[PDB]
Amino acid sequence: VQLQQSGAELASVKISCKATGYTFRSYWIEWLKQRPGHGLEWIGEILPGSGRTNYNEKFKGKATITADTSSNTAYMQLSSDSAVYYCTRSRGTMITREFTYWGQGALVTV
Amino acid sequence: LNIAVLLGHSHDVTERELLDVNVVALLMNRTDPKSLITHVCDLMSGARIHGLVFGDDTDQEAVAQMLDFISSQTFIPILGIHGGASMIMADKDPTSTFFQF
Amino acid sequence: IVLTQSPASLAVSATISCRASEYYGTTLMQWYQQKPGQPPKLLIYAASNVDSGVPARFSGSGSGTDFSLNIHPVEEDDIAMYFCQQSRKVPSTFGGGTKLE
Repeated sequence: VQLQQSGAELASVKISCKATGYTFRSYWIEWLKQRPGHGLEWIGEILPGSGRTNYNEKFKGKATITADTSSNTAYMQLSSDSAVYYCTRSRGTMITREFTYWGQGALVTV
Repeated sequence: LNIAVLLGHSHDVTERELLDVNVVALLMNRTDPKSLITHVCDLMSGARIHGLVFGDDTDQEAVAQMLDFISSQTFIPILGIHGGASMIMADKDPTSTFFQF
Repeated sequence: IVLTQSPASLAVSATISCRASEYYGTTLMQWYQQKPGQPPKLLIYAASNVDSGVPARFSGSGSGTDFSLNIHPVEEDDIAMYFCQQSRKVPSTFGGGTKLE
């Protein structure tokens, strides 16, 4: 399992996260913010199989996450913040809810 | 999958004998509706449990009614195993997903 | 849930602490090791069980809202930041970071 993402940015933006190592319709996808100076944060998760979406209260109303079952890509849209972004996937054994597979990272700046 | 097994019993049934499967084992004594609602809402925040297996030692049949109602309002299947909760009711509803024995 | 750990920086030639603000006999705390420029790696889960494929020099213990982490013997590997994560309530939150030298 390997992950790939979009390029750097410099309004609104969109970042892609493509899966090419498993069945993309089975596992959730989570988004993380890692603005320098602190550890990390948590935004939301999405299940491509059914489309159920949950969002964090702090980031509610500002980040919209969508997925495409055909191209196996993940889209997260921030509207109207300069931080490094990651898209990740759990191992699948559940309960632990840890993060094992990591993306490359897209650096947005204003 | 994530299944919760809750038993409301007076008979001494302990708990240790009880791709992604997890099981929850608990023992309960009280049977008041507020306790049921509180326990259901607490466990519903516990790692997305889809399965609920319930039994009762008392002989009150309103427990099954409340279980069916909460299952309908949460879209989660529930079973009846023993006691008033396992008593066969009159007419289930397609909106509900509660099933008995 | 809000986490806080001290010291922010550690000087050794060691131990770590993470105090919280349990799930039916199960502790929910995980420790991550993150070298500079690399994704995090899970180290300990359930606050007592180590991860397979990791050196045995790592061991941990804790309960309630006070948990701690210690390492022995000291080697070049433990030279990164560390944090603690909770999962009793959604959303999860992490620590504040802890260097080593």
